[PDB]
Amino acid sequence: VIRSDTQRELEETIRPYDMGITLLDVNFQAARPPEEVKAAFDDAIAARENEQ
Amino acid sequence: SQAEVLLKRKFSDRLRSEIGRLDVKDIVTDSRGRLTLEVRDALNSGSA
Repeated sequence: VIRSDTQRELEETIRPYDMGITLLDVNFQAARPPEEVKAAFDDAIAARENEQ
Repeated sequence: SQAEVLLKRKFSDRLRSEIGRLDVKDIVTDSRGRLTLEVRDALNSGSA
């Protein structure tokens, strides 16, 4: 959904400028949390392992 | 390039749906050309 809506918004935004560029494709790469909470997230993963 | 990109997008969406339908054991133990054949004949036709 994020990729589809991003592509739609990007082509709609590009259209008024009337540049020669045609939007071939937009693809999602990563949705990581910020670095300050990366420790909290991977600690949650470690706790999930630590239970077993 | 444009055709390759379109193929990537369509196949990725179809495979994501199919692999979301199944679990890890069904896609790891016994594929036997079942998920892959479904993806192939869903690409060659308008099946969804």
